Amino acid sequence: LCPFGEVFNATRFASVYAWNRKRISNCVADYSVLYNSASFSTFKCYGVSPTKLNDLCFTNVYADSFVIRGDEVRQIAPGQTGKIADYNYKLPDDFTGCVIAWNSNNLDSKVGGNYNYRYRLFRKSNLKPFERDISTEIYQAGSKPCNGVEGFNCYFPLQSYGFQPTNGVGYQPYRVVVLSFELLHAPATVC
Amino acid sequence: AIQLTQSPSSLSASVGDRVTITCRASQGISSYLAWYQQKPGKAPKVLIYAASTLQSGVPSRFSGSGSGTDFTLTISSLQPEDFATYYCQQLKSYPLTFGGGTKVEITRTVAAPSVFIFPPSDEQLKSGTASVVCLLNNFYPREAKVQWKVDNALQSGNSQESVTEQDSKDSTYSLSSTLTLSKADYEKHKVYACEVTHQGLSSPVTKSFNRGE
Amino acid sequence: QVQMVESGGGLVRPGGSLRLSCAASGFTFSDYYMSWIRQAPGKGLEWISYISSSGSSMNYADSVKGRFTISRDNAKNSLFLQMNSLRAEDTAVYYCAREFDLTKIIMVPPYWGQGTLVTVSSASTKGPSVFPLAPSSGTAALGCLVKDYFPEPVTVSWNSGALTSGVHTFPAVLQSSGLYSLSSVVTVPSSSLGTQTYICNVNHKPSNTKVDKKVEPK
Repeated sequence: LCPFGEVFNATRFASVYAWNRKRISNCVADYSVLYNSASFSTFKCYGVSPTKLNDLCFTNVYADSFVIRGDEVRQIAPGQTGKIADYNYKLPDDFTGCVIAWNSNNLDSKVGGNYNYRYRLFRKSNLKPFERDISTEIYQAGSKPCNGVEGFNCYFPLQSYGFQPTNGVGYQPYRVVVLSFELLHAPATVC
Repeated sequence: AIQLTQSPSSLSASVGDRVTITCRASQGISSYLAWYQQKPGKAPKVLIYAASTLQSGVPSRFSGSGSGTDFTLTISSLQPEDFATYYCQQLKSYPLTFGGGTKVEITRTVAAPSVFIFPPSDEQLKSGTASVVCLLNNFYPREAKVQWKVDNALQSGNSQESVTEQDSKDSTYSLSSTLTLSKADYEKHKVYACEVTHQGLSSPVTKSFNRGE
Repeated sequence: QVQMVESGGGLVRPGGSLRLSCAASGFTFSDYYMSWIRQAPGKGLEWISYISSSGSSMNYADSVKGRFTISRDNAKNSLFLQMNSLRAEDTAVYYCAREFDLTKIIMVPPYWGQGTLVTVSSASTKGPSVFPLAPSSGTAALGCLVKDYFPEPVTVSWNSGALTSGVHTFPAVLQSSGLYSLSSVVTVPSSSLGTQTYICNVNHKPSNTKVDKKVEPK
């Protein structure tokens, strides 16, 4: 007996550049009758077959969770480009597993805007697959420095989300869950 | 935390001179500087941003100058409407700061005052208080003194005074010469006068009306 | 067509609270680092606070830190201020400015809305009384008079706006009665003394007293 259907059933995720991650082992899950609650706007696969794992065992099963905007849905894919895929959370080219999301505008779009969830609009370079630069450094867009102040070409790196409910779907808050794996060379833990 | 050396604080110019404003700065802000003109009470407006570039539709006479910490604003040929108070703004760090404010004038020839005289209105009188009012308009310079000669017994200490800002049109002022009295003290008298003494009034001249036309 | 609109000034008792509003359009609002400014009557202008493009970061000037509240609505193009536990010195004319565009990196000429008067006092509010001044004489001239309103402001306008030539708006000559009297008056071609009609356009909005008066002689 193992409790998988937990975090998406939970209420408030982390902002996308602050993506919460769970390592799961010593477990056993239902990958189908939870999928067959297929009210997820988006679901498609890059590692293994869709829901044919229910008798398959793993070393590591991973589940990062965050909230993006609706347009920002497209990004959570091996080989993607943009302030979400480059600066916030990169999926590798060798990605093993899949992703689910659903419209949380119902839940996580506060009337003045969920000014809580945020993303890193700005990084010097681009983060590696599975990287989380939760840095507040006042990004130097311009040559003259910031020293820790906001100002011209000296901007706060993380832009807020401001999920007003009226938004186009592009900006309704989609609650996202990734399923990586590092099943190799350890006990048979997750089936 | 970048403070601005608005230089100078006040000035006055003969019409169509070249004038120049320094704005030294407590930091090195690079070219992060805009220059604004504020007609009396209205909102400010940009005239130079990026410390050198002209705003759209502005005339060319305004010349943006500076880099580092010393900054200069040049006017080519000063104009009678350019009467304003002026502010440069630092734009580098978000503690957002200005210069103390260069109040700026026009030096026009001495104009002659224009003086009409008006009664208390019938609306005015019937309220319970009656007010007499004397006119100053389109004159230069603004310095002058007025006198209320009621019954020829002059009234000291019932006079409220406002002055217009210098005409942005043609650099000439105007002043409010209010009288304040109750209806009875308005009716006690019969002769009501108002006397004007300006520099360009080669001799002083006077307007008047008698309570009861 | 760059546009900004302050609205929400007037009287507020000190220790009570007020709220300002800056409606915008003409540019793309959600791009710009927004900010407010206030000027003590006649005195130097003072930046008071800002807000990020995304609302992700803001900060108040020290004279108001905490007591007031920046806020922007990205989808209705509006910046706000909530002003609380007010003070007789918080009294100023409160501008808003459009400054920093992440859509570029280059200098944006900041745009300032026309401003708005906040006056914090507990001596409460009085409608004005409007009084004409009928012309007498070589080329004539006439104007109006307003008296006994509180607080500022009241509005210059003439002949339903059709007049801006020679309109001499007077500063509000405050009274012993602790109120404001003042007037705007205009030089008037003595020839049009029959062919035209002249009406002046007050607006004391804080007392909601908004009235028009005829000026004709005798």
